[PDB]
Amino acid sequence: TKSMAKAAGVKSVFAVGNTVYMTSFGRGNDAVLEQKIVDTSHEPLNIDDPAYQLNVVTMNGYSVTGHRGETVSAVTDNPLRRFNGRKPEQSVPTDMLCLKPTLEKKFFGKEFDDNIHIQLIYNILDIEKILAVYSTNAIYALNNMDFFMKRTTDETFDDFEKKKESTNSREKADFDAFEKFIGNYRLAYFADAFYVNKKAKNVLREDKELYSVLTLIGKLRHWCVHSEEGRAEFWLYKLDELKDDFKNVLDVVYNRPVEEINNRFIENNKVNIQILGSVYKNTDIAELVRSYYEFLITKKYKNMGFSIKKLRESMLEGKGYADKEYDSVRNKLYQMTDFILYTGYINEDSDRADDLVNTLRSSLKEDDKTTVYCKEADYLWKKYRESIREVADALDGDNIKKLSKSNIEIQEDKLRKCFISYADSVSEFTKLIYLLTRFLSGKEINDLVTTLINKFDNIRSFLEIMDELGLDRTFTAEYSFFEGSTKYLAELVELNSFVKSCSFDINAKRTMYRDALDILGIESDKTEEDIEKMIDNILQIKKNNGLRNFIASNVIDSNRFKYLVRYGNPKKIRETAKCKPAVRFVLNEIPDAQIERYYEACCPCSANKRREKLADMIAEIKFENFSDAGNYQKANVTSRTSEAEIKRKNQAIIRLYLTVMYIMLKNLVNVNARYVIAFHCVERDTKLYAESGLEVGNIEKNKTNLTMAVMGVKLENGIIKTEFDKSFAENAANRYLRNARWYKLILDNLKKSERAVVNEFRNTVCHLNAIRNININIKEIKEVENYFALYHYLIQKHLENRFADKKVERDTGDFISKLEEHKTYCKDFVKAYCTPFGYNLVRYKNLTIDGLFDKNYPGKDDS
RNA sequence: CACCCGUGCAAAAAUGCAGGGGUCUAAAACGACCUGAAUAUUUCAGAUCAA
Ligand SMILES: [Mg+2]
Repeated sequence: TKSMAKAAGVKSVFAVGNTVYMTSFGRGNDAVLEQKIVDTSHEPLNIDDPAYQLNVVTMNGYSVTGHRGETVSAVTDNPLRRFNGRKPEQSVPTDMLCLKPTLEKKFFGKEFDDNIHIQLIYNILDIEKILAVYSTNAIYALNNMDFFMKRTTDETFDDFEKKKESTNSREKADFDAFEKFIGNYRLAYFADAFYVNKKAKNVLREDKELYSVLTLIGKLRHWCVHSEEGRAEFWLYKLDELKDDFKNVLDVVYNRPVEEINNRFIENNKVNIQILGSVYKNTDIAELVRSYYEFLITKKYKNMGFSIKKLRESMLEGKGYADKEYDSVRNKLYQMTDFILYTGYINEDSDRADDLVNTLRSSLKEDDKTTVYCKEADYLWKKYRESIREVADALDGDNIKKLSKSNIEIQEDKLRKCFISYADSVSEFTKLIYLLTRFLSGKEINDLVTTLINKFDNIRSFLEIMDELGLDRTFTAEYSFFEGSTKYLAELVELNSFVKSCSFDINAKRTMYRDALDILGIESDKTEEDIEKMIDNILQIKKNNGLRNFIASNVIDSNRFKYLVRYGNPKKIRETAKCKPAVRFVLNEIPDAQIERYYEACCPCSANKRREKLADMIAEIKFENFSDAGNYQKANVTSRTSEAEIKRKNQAIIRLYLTVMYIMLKNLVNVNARYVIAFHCVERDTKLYAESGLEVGNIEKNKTNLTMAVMGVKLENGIIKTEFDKSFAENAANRYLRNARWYKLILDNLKKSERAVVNEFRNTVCHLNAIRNININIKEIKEVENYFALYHYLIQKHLENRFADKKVERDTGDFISKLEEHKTYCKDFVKAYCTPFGYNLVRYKNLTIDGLFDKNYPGKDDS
């Protein structure tokens, strides 16, 4: 399944002039040089400790055999022969868009006869892609509830507040909209950016810097998503030119987590440090703290080259720590067991690790990789056994009371040089994305930073290569941001420590308790006068608050609820849970082992029988079922009573209602996140082809103005009077549409599109108006087979409700008509408005055709 | 079981075999991370969360 070349230690194969070079795997993403090649003449490089020897060489292929771990012998192809097999016969390749020179011409100053510079640039374009996604999901959480879109840094608050007294209609409404923003309750969900702790309490920031926050991410969107022809295209890459109003707020928010961690570190982590001093009698306590700091905070147990937990999961599988006795003590155990291994492999077992890394690289099946983890595990279990049970028997409740109530004094002399830098040292770029992440979910943060560290590390490893070979590495004066890529990399690794750890929660307000019951269900006949009394009994205007805690612990403190209110609007959500099919599609994707865990709690005999009873249990759910919570809140969930058995029964139902509906809204906005990428790349590629001598035109009026110019076709009077021919395909403007089949099919689809529906298709995906109004659009559908179908029903029904009183054509009305007969998405209508990116073909196919969309749920092509 | 490319065979414009691709997609290898229903600087529960 996996490539034999990269198991033998081959990393890449570069082309320079007539010469050909070759690389190999080093430390992580470091690049080690190996044999160069000139027409069957190979000079070896790195004579000391080579990874693989090439045994046979020729013009069209390079054989190899590896020296590390599992010996693998493989084959490798020549770049210079690419596109030259059966037809000058040796020349550098070019990208499938035929756009290599203009990119080299822009970042760097000149064209090169290499392929090393272009592998670099396609990683720079991949961070603007990922930055173009999450900046859009951020603004939507603010915009959900024109102001946000036209927004820049040259308008400081002293200049913006002048528009209060303005006589103009726009400037007056622009400011009056700002006051309507800060005068909203929903900012409590964004407390990390909008609140500060200061008798003492937690309140909003000064009104000056709230503007500075949203102004700063508001241009991030308008920059990433657009081309920005002018001198503002270098905004993100020139952040040292900002006003002082923006730099200061970044420092204020970047320094509040570190001061929560490293101000007092010994006292809140006082338990684990004591429980370790017991096993490592011989070690000096001061350096142990240094290790436990850089283990826990900096996560240096996640850059080792292998996975510590997969070893952990295999060694203590059936050793008796999976009981319910070890539930609260569990994370205390895994934090330490992962440390005992980390200090093992760092100092004494360093050689046993390098063997593991060079083994997993040279593994061609997953059954091999899974075995070696289980091989090394039994060695670890017989070695680290008494130290483990010496930990578990120390975590027995009462012992933690004594260890938390105890006096200790330890020198921070060693530790204070491993601390995290404050905001005064790090750059504005790393501080910017931190601010951004505080408008996002959990799984979205990791995908952002984890993607960026790889793309900078990949950018690094090419720059050192081109130093070793004597090439022009100097960026142009405007893209000098990347010459310090070694710096911005490490800043992001520090950021991956505490971006996910610290979250500052607010004491719940009244309005949250209304959103908590609206999402959960309110009876029909109840009026506005009555619901404000329902919570008046919750908040007790003797005082019993057992119900206030139920609605705060099981609902508000859930990471699920914190997501649904950001991207949703809670009353739209309960109205959406009345779609039994979609709700049932989310249940039958869950394993039956989870279902039998939920069911046995919520019931007091097959899978699909249980799965129906959980559906209709969701469709009937109300706050009034939980108004009796004052009686059983105080009960402990683990005891054996009636209140406890009732309590967990009432808990899991909420945990199921929210968990199910977290998944639906998550997959749909992630599916939405792949089309914003597509319209980014359309305005990206348009300026590039236009610079290459081609003539496209304007695109904000017609999004199909590019892919026609790629073909060489046009419309004369609103439509295409040109027919199919092969002179166009062979004479296309990129390597994709040189083929005559997909040239033809896109032309067929493209002649039945229209200009108006496409320009609306952008404003529906880039603004997320499709799931902003989800219940209106998802009223009735027969079935749900995948999240691709569902999203493509909504965005079609959003266009029916938009094009209901307007002019349309025969092709559009025939598609909308097939949307009413069959209550689902018209497959031939997906690929009409999804035409504007046909100049890229494998993108067009993956987004228009199920089975090719998601790499985890594969299918079949159309043919 | 998607796209492109090199090779060997049968061909005569395209098909079988065996492989490669960071320069093809959300998408190179280990790893991190996601799919995922499974939060982590803090043992749990309870209590403390709008006047
Ligand atoms: Mg790529």
